[PDB]
Amino acid sequence: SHMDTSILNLRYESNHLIDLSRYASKINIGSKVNFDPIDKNQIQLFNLESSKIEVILKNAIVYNSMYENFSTSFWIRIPKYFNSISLNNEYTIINCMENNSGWKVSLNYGEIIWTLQDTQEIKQRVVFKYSQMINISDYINRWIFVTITNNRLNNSKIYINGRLIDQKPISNLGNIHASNNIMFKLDGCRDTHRYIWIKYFNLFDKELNEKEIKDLYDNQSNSGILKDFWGDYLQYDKPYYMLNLVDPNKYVDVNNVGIRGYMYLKGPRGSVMTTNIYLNSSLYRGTKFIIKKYASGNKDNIVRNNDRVYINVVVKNKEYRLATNASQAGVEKILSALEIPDVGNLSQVVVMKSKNITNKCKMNLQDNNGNDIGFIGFHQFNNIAKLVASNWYNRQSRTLGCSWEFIPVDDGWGERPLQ
Repeated sequence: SHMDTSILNLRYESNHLIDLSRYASKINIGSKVNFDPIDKNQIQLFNLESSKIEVILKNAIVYNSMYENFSTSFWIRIPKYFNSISLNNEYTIINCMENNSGWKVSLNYGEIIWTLQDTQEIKQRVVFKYSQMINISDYINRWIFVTITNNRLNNSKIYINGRLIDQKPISNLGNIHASNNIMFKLDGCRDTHRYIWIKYFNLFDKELNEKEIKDLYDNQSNSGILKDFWGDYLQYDKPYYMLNLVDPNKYVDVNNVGIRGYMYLKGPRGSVMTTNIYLNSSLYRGTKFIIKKYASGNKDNIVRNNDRVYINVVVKNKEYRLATNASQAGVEKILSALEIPDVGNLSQVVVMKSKNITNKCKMNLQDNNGNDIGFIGFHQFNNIAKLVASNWYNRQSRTLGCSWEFIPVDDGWGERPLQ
């Protein structure tokens, strides 16, 4: 059983951002809106008057009620707040308020906020708060799924990545008369360099339930394409820093290249900070990995689930090949960084797998017959957490050391590489 209650379903199709709902509400795109070159559903809004999108709702669907239930969902990527200018500065990003009644999404330092206000200025807020004083954040500068539901008899709820975060009572609000238009735009933000990314805005004419929200979250994640740490499509030929999810305070290094050497995790990462604003683990540490095309016949640059690839490791501005001799005794096969011309018959083919919580990747090493050597993780040998391929992993959650994320340099993180 399924029920459609769509009032606005904003999507890039053909060659245009349009409303796919039967209403086909009219859209105006300002001249300073950016779109991602590969996924044109990703919309970037700057702190500029012309970086905006306005939706004019059909009259039959404007919200003007005491009892009508409604929900919204959208994905958002919010760059790290860098300066004290952001500290006590709530700014609207999605506005459907007219004359101090309606609804809006706003942001503040470490916050996503939903506000409802009735025509007698009775107001309620539901708030998601996330810290910037944290080693590794699930939320800072990463694609987040937002869902907000409204039941006029009881509660408004905000969900993040399909999980309930905050619920507050709204049964005391009366007539909420929202705007005829929805304005996507940074409104009242003092940080001149602030922006957001947004995608897949929806409005629904019901209170969505927990199952509907989960299904919506799973579907829109696009599990067929692997993601980087930030939640963008993972790509071939792109240098990435590595994060192991069970040892997040460690980074990948190599001692020596060639079959006598090995790679290993070491830490701590050390810190990036601006006093009273953020304090996080440094992300741009260790040897970079580059994903290389092997078996995929697709001619775009995206790494798909189950793609069979090679992995290059960058040491001193030179590319080596991640590889192992699977014959070595023990289920754990230690990985080395080989000269590319000299890899010979060593195992190097990696099956890339997306795992669906944040943006998880697995890497299943295979020999040249296509037989499994195993998922790449790590193993303690003496004092040293060496990288290995091990079928022990394949034969077993966030317990295991075989989950990884790939971190490219991104403007919304602000860290400067050490070199």
